[PDB]
Amino acid sequence: TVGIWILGDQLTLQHPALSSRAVDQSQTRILLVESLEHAQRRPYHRQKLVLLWSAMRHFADELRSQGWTVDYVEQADSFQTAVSAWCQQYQIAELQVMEPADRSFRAIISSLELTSSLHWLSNCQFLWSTAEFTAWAKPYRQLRLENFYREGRKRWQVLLTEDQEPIGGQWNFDPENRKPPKTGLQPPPAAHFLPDAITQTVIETVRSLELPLYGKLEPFHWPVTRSQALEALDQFLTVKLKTFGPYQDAMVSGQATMWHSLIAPALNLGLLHPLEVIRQTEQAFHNNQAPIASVEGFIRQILGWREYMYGLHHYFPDTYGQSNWFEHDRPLPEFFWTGQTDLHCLQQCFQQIEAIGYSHHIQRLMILANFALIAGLDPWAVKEWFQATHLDAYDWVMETNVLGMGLFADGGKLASKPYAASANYINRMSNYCQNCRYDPKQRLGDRACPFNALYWDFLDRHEQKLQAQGRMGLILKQLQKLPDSDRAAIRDQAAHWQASW
Ligand SMILES: *N1=C2C(=O)[N]C(=O)N=C2N([C][C]([O])[C]([O])[C]([O])[C]OP([O])(=O)OP([O])(=O)O[C][C]2O[C](N3[C]=NC4=C3N=[C]N=C4[N])[C]([O])[C]2[O])C2=[C]C([C])=C([C])[C]=C21
Ligand SMILES: O=c1nc2n(C[C@@H](O)[C@H](O)[C@@H](O)CO)c3cc(O)ccc3cc-2c(=O)[nH]1
Ligand code: SF4
Repeated sequence: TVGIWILGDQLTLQHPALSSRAVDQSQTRILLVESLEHAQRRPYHRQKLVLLWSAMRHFADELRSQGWTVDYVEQADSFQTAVSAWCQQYQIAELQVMEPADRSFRAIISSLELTSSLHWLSNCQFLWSTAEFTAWAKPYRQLRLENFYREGRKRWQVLLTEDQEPIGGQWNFDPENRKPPKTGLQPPPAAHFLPDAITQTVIETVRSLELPLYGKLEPFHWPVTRSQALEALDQFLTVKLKTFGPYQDAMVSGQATMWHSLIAPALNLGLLHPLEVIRQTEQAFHNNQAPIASVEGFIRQILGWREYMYGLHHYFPDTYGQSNWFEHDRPLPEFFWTGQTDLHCLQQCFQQIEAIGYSHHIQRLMILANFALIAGLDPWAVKEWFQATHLDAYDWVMETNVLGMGLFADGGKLASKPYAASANYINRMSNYCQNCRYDPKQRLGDRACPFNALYWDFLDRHEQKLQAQGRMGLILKQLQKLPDSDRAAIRDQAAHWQASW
């Protein structure tokens, strides 16, 4: 008998084993396993475990409804235990497994001691294959997102005219997609879904776990099935896509979701495929649902950024997780876990992450990662915290986004420059500072925004290495205007916030 073991982020009906064994349906058995040892590796958001395990159970029933014999092992101790016993029990001869998106997971699988032999199949959940990405990247020492993205537009024939020119007269509309927030404008609402019976049962199961976990269990409103995921997507496309562009980087107090799609957790489980998402987004444009700038804007986040991160996770060395270019080693402040800070920008983020396991991109980069970079925090710790707390989190996307984009911990392999910034950025692109007890225009004293002393001490401390990269000339000239007495005072100020967190 052939076995297929399907993993919790591979919930796709186009799993390759399901396409090849489709003639051999009566001689195949499908396994899915929930592993408590796996969940114990991080203090996971309660909604992450709810989401993943409810999506798994729903997917298993979907597969049965199509004729497949599916054995589901609930709340197992270990993959070793569950998988070995199932293999033994059903005399499985060949265990087909799709290459995990998270490369560290491969070691787990291939270390299992099993009566079956292992037959690896290629991951075909993303647009670019690992081999294709590697071939594209190999010729260059320095990679660039923009070029990769254009190559994507061509290979998948995305938003092109009949003569192969980019629709709207240019490849990239991002310059237009950085307006600050407009006073009084109310975002449209997030898609919400009431848990069904399966989901409810998992909520109860998570509720009673003894593992240390994070954040609120309820209300859980996330899509857990393909059909809900498609609904979420369709609603984003018909309501929000029309203004995704303008306020892409905007942050507003009290507004957790804004004009974002919130499909990443569903995409990252396999319930949606990146191409389908892109094709629907184009169709939306050809149905007059949104301007091209927002249309292209959205697509670039999947065709570009998302593909890029998956590719780099497998292209980079497997030691990339230890990148620490700045030699930062400070522990996270407890406020990352409790949310108890009076830095309003941070508090707002932590509040929504606690409540729904989600912050939007510009929060992740310009509030959270930015803070972690200028505060000198251990990159591994930050990365782990993001991985525990966000419902779209996996190694492939979090190693790259945190260590590459947010923290420049790889020294600029992924990004052009550090995204570090003082309160000038946050006050301009948000309304958070208005409701804050700190002043974004002060640098010293008890009422100064701590971002200011930290950013300027950050520059001072790494002045030499930043100088040698040579993309921060203008910013470093600013540092260079500060006398040694002024930078001493900034350092004392930074030292004070660090001790007071
Ligand atoms: N950590 C994560 C993570 O765990 N999972 C994840 O999918 N993405 C992370 N990012 C990148 C983005 O911040 C994140 O995808 C968005 O916040 C997800 O929310 P939403 O509302 O689904 O996103 P959207 O509508 O604005 O965008 C549409 C889709 O585009 C993809 N996308 C966009 N930008 C991306 C990306 N995928 C990978 N990488 C990047 N940079 C999504 O699939 C989305 O559905 C992340 C970024 C940063 C800066 C940190 C520090 C940590 C994480
Ligand atoms: O097959 C499973 N996959 C689970 N996954 C996802 C797997 O696909 C695996 O973590 C990936 O590393 C493989 O790409 C989880 C991911 C999390 O972030 C948190 C908890 C889980 C739990 C499971 C699980 O119980 N079973
Ligand atoms: S003042 Fe500083 S801490 Fe307070 S909100 Fe603005 S940036 Fe965030």
